[PDB]
Amino acid sequence: SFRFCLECNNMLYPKEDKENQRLLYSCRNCDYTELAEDPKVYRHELITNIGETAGIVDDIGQDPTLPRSDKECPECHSRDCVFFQSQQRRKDTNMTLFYVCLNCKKTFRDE
Amino acid sequence: EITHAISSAKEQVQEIIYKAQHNELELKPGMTLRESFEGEVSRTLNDAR
Ligand SMILES: [Zn+2]
Ligand SMILES: [Zn+2]
Repeated sequence: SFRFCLECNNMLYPKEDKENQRLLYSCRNCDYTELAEDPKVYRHELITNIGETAGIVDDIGQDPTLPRSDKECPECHSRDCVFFQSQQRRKDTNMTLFYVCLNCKKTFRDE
Repeated sequence: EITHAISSAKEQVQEIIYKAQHNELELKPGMTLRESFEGEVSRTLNDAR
């Protein structure tokens, strides 16, 4: 997660303080240079799961098309929950489900 | 007899569906989990008919 400039409001890019060997972050517009917290500089993923539980809203109980199941709510023992499968849309994704209770709005699963 | 056979095949398809949803289906070579699920269901229903 890359930050932005406290002065110029642009984005900070990595750099090296060769006289201290500490990863700074250099503004390509201004001369401001702040200390950073995380020495990680890059990431790449192929086995991702972002979009697993993100497909839920507060008023998802108001959707009248979601099928309703009799699974017990682990939270409040509620015998009425709407359910749906993984909102990730890849080809190899599971068919495992997600379960949303209409009482506490806590999401749960059957595992 | 015909309606019993059709009901038995519907139960078989529902069992395949349960197995796929609880992650218990056996994949096939050169074939995805979803393509395996669809192939097994199509096999069951063709044999039902
Ligand atoms: Zn800057
Ligand atoms: Zn609940």
